[PDB]
Amino acid sequence: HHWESKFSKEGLTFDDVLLVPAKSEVLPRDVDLSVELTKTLKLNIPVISAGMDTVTESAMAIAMARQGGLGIIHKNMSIEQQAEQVDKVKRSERGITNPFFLTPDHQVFDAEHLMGKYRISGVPIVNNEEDQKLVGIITNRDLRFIADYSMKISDVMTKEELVTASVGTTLDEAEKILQKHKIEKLPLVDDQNKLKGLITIKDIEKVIEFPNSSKDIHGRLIVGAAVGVTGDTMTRVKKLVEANVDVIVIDTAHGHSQGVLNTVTKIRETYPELNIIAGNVATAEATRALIEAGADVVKVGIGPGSICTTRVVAGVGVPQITAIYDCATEARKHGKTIIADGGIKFSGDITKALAAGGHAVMLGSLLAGTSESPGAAAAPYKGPVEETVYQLVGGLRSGMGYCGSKDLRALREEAQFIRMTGAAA
Amino acid sequence: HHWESKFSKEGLTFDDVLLVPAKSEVLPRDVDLSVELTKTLKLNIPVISAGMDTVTESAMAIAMARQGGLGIIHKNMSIEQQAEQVDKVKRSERGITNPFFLTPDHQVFDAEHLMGKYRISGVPIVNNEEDQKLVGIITNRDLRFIADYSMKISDVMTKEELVTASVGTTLDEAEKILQKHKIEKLPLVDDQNKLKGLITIKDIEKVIEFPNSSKDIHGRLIVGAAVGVTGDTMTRVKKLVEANVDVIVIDTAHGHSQGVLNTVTKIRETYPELNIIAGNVATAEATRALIEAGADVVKVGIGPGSICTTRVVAGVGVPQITAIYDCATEARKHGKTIIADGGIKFSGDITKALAAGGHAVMLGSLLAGTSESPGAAAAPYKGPVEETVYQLVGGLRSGMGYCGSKDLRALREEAQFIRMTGAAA
Amino acid sequence: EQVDKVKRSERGITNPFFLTPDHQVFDAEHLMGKRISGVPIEEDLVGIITNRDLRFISMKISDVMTKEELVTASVGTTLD
Ligand SMILES: Nc1ncnc2c1ncn2[C@@H]1O[C@H](COP(=O)(O)OP(=O)(O)OP(=O)(O)OP(=O)(O)OC[C@H]2O[C@@H](n3cnc4c(N)ncnc43)[C@H](O)[C@@H]2O)[C@@H](O)[C@H]1O
Ligand SMILES: Nc1ncnc2c1ncn2[C@@H]1O[C@H](COP(=O)(O)OP(=O)(O)OP(=O)(O)OP(=O)(O)OC[C@H]2O[C@@H](n3cnc4c(N)ncnc43)[C@H](O)[C@@H]2O)[C@@H](O)[C@H]1O
Ligand SMILES: Nc1ncnc2c1ncn2[C@@H]1O[C@H](COP(=O)(O)OP(=O)(O)OP(=O)(O)OP(=O)(O)OC[C@H]2O[C@@H](n3cnc4c(N)ncnc43)[C@H](O)[C@@H]2O)[C@@H](O)[C@H]1O
Ligand SMILES: [Mg+2]
Ligand SMILES: [Mg+2]
Ligand SMILES: [Mg+2]
Repeated sequence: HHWESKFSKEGLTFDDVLLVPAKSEVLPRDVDLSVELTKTLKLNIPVISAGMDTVTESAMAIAMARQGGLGIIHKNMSIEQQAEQVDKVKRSERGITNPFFLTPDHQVFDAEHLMGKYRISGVPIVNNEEDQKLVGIITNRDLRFIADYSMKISDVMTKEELVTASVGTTLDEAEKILQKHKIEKLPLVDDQNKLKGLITIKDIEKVIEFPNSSKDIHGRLIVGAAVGVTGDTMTRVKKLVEANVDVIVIDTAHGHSQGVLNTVTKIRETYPELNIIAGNVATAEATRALIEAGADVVKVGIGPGSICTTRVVAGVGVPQITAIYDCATEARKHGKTIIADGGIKFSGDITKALAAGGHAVMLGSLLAGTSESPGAAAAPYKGPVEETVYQLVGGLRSGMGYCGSKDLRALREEAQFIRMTGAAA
Repeated sequence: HHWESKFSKEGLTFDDVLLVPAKSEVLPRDVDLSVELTKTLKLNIPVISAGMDTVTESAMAIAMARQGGLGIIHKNMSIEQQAEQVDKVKRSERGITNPFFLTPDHQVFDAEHLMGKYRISGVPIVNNEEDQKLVGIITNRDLRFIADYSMKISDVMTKEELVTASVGTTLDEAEKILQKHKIEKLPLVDDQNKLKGLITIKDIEKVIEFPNSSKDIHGRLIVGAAVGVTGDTMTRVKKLVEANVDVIVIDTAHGHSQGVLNTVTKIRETYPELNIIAGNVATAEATRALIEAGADVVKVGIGPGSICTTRVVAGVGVPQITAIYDCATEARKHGKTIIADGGIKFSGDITKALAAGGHAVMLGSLLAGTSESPGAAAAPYKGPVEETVYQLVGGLRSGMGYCGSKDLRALREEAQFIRMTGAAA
Repeated sequence: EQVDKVKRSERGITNPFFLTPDHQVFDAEHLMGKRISGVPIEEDLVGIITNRDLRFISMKISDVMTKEELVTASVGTTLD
């Protein structure tokens, strides 16, 4: 009876529904925004930057993970390029154990070279290349007090009221030492005053602004990489796994194809522990096919947005709220999660997408023209990506406060919608 | 079964419905617009100016009460400031028992001082500071007939055809005396011609234009004040009660919180007779929680307006017609009333809000740029607030005429709506 | 006064701006913004507060300034 059911289905989009306020005991700032996409992949904010070549490369993926989200390195480059991008994010936060140093024998020019080359403002000076023993430190404010000179750095450096800290001192204590002594550098020494590391004001400042950073169990920022369905994707996945990628995104325009299902299964059987995100699907039947094939997370998004290309060109699409809810309903029965990829235009759409069933939202166009987005080339400049993400999570926190949702699980399971007519807009 | 009811609710806004005409026996001018918010708080028009810092201070609250409505002094100032604003409205209409006078000893300059200082056009002249006995009156039209002079006011004042009235004469008789004798001042004297008061043309003119003024039982204009949920709100309420505030508005963005419920209850238990307006809520469950907590009037408004911030930022909102009706349905079961706060844009929306269940509508943006609105600073000038309120109540009167509603109770209980599709707009 | 202010300039300041340990850093920043970078710390010297001191501070109170390490010169000290 397929001829009769041809027009029996109804579809709700973001603009069709509003979230109903309920009794609340939680302020927006006390809301838990963490989400467990799988046992090995956990975010602190449910935001993922899309695997698009105008959205996510290493700079975006690092920024996203610093804020608690996740970045998916796009697949529109060769396999070597993509393994290097994943590796660049995994090695970003190295904690500097190897500090760049110098000796009183060198000239002041030597010090400017180091500062100007690496955008560094301080050089710790050790007694010899071998018994690295801290004798002094030289900095730009020191250079300001000298007319260009090659005098020995020893008569130029700071030596009398030299301030160090031991290896293992906390970042808080490091901050207070910098704040009291009115200095911005804090070399780390051992028992015998061997130079062992360096802590700077801006290392502490970046911990203050990114305390929810999402990291693997070894303290490295999480990152994902995009995979299609081609001949060399098994080689692409292999190099990405060798770069310690945290999750592979089998990314296709129509994931409910047998060629996609086979690609999911043979990656799963090759790497049983790997995290697999597979999309794009928009029905429960397709969600069940991807999970049965071996996918951990199902990405939802066929034709979202009122007048996107999929709808105008092919006539195909599923209103995103209905897509999220139907796919989430199927994914619950298997204990799997859902990523909502598509037409989020305001922060309120994030609250709607997550209520409805989505465990995380994927964003691209909203982050496409940001500072950490690839290239300096036709997208308007939207500033640092953390400005956009801050307001997006700010709205989500506000919505969960209205809904009395202390965590995302309560928003997904319990939040109620009210259907609108659209009449005033 | 919260997962299945996630999208079971429907919501109507103002643009979804029109009021159906019924058999009418009442003209718009004969419609009774009074409303009883509680036993101690009664309005002559169901219009309240919002407790917003761009809408209602003492000037707005006085104007609103003069027309039969109510003004809610906003909470964005300190406690002392807010008690002074409430007191300023309570002392506005003092009835002048203490008239500013002078004696024939003084110079004509003395009289100009008084007139220019207080925007006064007349000074009654008494024989001595003690036996205040009326001898004369001096006015600007008198000053016009003199080149600047310091001559004794006695050779300048009006004495031969001096017109007085007794204490206790009506305002009508005062008017006719002014109209016959072609004068604009009427001093009030006692049996022995002691100066006891003064009646002017513009005192009578303001009674003609504001005969529906809403007042407490002691003849003072009613006023309300806004309270949040902070540490010092109990001190704020106390000073406001000490300023003879008529109603406290516990004003929050999400009133269905336990911190709000507790604030309502401990104010109620502290002041058993005080009038409490608590909002903002948009469901019957929240209306029941506020009433049970001890609120007299429930303010309804979460996300009204098509593209307001609550909807765009948080994704939260309830279409206002549905919100009003569901909250009014609950409030009836407890014998309490409802204030409709939100997206009124035309006078016809007032008629819709009140039919549906609202006992009064709260307006802010429509009154934000009026003359009595705070500040001379980004809002377009909309003129005297009485121009806006006149057309708003004019539309409501027209709608009740179409509905055959002789009073607001008949509009609330009996008026029928017809649901529209929106198709032509 | 305007003429005298020009004639006395390029001398390399007998009447500098001053504060006391009772004031708050908010007083200093505004005195700075109105383009000086240092404010020596009543009627009858205890410290010095500068712009870089403000980086490690949060208007607080001005008594947490540069108070112990004070380098001062005599009146008559040459530019050299
Ligand atoms: N060797 C290295 N290897 C690897 N990464 C490195 C590195 N050196 C720097 N980095 C990295 O580069 C960045 C550090 O520079 P930034 O953190 O970016 O620079 P800044 O502190 O903002 O510079 P500023 O110009 O304000 O400081 P100032 O000269 O006044 O300087 C501070 C003032 O305090 C004084 N001072 C500093 N330390 C002192 C000490 N121990 N004792 C006494 N005085 C000290 C100075 O003389 C000066 O007056 C970080 O990313 C850091 O990890
Ligand atoms: N002492 C006081 N204490 C407190 N509040 C006070 C006050 N005096 C005034 N106010 C207040 O200030 C306002 C009164 O002034 P407004 O009411 O605002 O002024 P106006 O009458 O419009 O002034 P106009 O300029 O037209 O009048 P004219 O000089 O022609 O004047 C009327 C004309 O009639 C004549 N006239 C008036 N009274 C007369 C009398 N009893 N006998 C004979 N001639 C009289 C005059 O000579 C003149 O020609 C009200 O708010 C009032 O309550
Ligand atoms: N009170 C006043 N009255 C009248 N005219 C005034 C005035 N103050 C300034 N002016 C005028 O303002 C003009 C502008 O010159 P400045 O404002 O001096 O500008 P600058 O030399 O470029 O200073 P900068 O801004 O680099 O200082 P920073 O805090 O980085 O670096 C300063 C560093 O010095 C240190 N420091 C200063 N005194 C110290 C002390 N006694 N002991 C220890 N450290 C001290 C601070 O800790 C800080 O690290 C002057 O020419 C002068 O005419
Ligand atoms: Mg510096
Ligand atoms: Mg006149
Ligand atoms: Mg500087």
